[PDB]
Amino acid sequence: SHSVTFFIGLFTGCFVALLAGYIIVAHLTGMYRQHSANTFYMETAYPVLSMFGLLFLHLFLYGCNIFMWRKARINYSFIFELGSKNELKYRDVFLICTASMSAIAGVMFVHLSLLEKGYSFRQVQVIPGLLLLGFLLILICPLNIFYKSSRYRLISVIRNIVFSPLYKVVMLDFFMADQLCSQVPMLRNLEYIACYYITGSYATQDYEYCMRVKYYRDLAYAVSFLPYYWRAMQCARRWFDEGETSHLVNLGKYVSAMLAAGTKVAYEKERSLGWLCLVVAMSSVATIYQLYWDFVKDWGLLQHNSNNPWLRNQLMLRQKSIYYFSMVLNLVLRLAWLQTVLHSSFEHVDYRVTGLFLAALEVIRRGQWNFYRLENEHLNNAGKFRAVKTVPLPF
Repeated sequence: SHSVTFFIGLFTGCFVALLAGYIIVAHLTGMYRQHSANTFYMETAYPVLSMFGLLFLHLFLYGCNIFMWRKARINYSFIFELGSKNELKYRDVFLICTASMSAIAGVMFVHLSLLEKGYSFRQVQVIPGLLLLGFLLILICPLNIFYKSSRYRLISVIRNIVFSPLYKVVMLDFFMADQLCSQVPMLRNLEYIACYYITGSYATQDYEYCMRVKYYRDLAYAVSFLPYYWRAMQCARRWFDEGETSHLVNLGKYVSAMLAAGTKVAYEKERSLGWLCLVVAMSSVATIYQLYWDFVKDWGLLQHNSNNPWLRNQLMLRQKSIYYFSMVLNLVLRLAWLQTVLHSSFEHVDYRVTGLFLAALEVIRRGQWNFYRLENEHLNNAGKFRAVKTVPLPF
């Protein structure tokens, strides 16, 4: 109502002022760009702010999509089979992303402040891991507190995602399985906060315990490409349930961007020109094989014989130049995707503040992908996830 607009802007300005306070106190206290002797800043506290700054950028873009789907008269509640009974509105989503990230920036500004003065060096290196465990417990908080039946709708989907070929596929565990494919640099910022606090690297402050042995270096990379494995096994399930041959062509899309990741690991052990050809060809095969599926099969555009040139026959936006801007913005932004599915940020140094800017551009590319995907479920039925083409009017 009238008070929700206040608290959205209250936690927005609290988030921004806490970051400008955090950046300035980082700029002048040695820990700006690894100037100080305490080198643990850009490896033990920076993955905690990189994992939460990409998880609440994706949740913010889902709140922007609800605003877009309701103005363009997309019946996204009927398409997602959400129905009724306290719909998550876009003002409710913006309230989550700003109140949570102000709490993360509050504790992370405490942590950057409360170590120069001293204060229990063995115990203060638990407050980054305490912030992640606090939000892990909030997501499984069962009472009635933080949007019950919307947090347990989420874990009911991720249960169907991780156990991928065991469960049937609908358009909610297909939709959320593609949101995980843009969070591949985020899941590498979670296999270090599951190795610094479970293997005793925070007791004597052992710094490079995980990256020193290379049995946790390719295993931090082969387990990084799990969302491309979970989504490829879902296409292997719709080919079992249904009998369309397009699911096998869809299956090859996610395996093509696993072979491109696989050739580079073979290139990093036999560095020469012979593996340099296969790392620029398989990474260019996989790029054109996902740009083909985004424009033709997902968005439903590039129809050869149509009234609108290079688009489909029936359009939903009246300004028909937004489609041409989105077909070029998605083409450019599938190049920051090839620098997250190939090279991580923990293997080479000094490309860490630009390795998060390329990681935050694949989250925005899944922001404009959600709008034209459901638009191709209303003016078409592309996924045949529901069999009647007629969609009723939204409430």
